[PDB]
Amino acid sequence: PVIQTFVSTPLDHHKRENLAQVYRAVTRDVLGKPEDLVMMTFHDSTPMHFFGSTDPVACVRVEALGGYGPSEPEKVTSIVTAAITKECGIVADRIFVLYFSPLHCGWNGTNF
Amino acid sequence: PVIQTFVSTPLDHHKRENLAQVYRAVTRDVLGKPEDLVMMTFHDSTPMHFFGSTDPVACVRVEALGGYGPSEPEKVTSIVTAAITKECGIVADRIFVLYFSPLHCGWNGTNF
Amino acid sequence: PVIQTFVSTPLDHHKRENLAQVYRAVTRDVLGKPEDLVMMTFHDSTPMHFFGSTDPVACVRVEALGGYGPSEPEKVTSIVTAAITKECGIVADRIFVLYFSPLHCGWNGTNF
Repeated sequence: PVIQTFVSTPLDHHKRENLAQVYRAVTRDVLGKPEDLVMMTFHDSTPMHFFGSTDPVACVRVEALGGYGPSEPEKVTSIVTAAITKECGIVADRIFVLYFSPLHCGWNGTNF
Repeated sequence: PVIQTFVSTPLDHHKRENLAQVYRAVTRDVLGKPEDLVMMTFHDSTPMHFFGSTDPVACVRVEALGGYGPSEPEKVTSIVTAAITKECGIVADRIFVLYFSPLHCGWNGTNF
Repeated sequence: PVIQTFVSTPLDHHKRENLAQVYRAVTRDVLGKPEDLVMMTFHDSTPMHFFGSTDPVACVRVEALGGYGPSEPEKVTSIVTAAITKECGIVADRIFVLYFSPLHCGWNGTNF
C-alpha cells in the first residue's frame, strides 16, 4: 500500500517513526499485507484550510491495489485518527482519511 | 471533499485565503455539500514541467466521495481555472483540474 | 496525463530536466498522447519510510484520463523505474509506480 500523511503542523523524527510503526501494524494486522510493503510519505507544515480555519488539521490518503475488505476501512480510520491525535495533537474532527485503489502498481520494475 | 492545489509559484496568505473562499463557495453552490467539509491543501513553489517549460503552472486535484453531478465538473473547472488565473497569474492553458472519487472517507473517526 | 514524482533524496535541475524528458517520451511513445500535455510535479527530500527504513526511496504516481492500454503499464513501470535509478540512484526495490485514472480532467478551462 501507500499512505501519504499531510498535516498542517511540523513533524519531527519521533512523530514520523511512531506513525510509521502504526501504519506498518495496520498494514499487517488490518489489511493483511506485508508491513515492509507499505510506502509512507510525510508532508508536514502543509498550509491547509478546513472548517473555516488554518488550525491543526490532517489528511491521510491510503492507496491499496485490490481495495479493502468489508470491515477494514472502519478499522483503519479508527486507528489512524487516534494515532494522528496521539502523535500530533490534531483533534479527530480535523482529521480526514481517504481511501483509494490504484489500477496498477509497480515495484522492483514489475507490476503486481 | 478534498481540494489539493499545486502551483509552481509562491503562494502568500492572501492568495491562500482567497482560493479557500472560492473552494468553499464551489463546494456549497456547485457540489451541494457543506462548505466547512472541504479540506484544502496548498503546495506552492512546486517544481513543475509542462508544455516544454517550468513556467507558472497549476494542478488542482478535486476528490469527492460519491463523485459529481452531470454539470458539476464543467462548472468547477471554469471557476477554479478563473480563480487560479486571478490569484496566481497562471494562464488557463497552464492549469489542469483533475477529478477523483475516493472509495471511502473517514472524518471524526468514522466513515461516511 | 499527470506524473507526480516523490523521492526522499534531493533533486536538482539536471535530474528534474532528465526525468521530464523521460516522462515526455513515455507519454508520446508508450501512452500515445501529446508529450506537451503531461504535467509533471517533483517533490524532493520527502521524508519517507519503506521496508523498515528511511533510505532513498521513490513513489511515482501516474494519472491518465481513459486509463491505459494492455501493455502500457508494464512498459511505463520498466522505463520509469530505470530512469529513477539512473537519475537518483534509488534502487529498483525501493521504487513504486502507481497508476490511476481521473473521472474528469480540465485544461484551458474546459474538460476533455
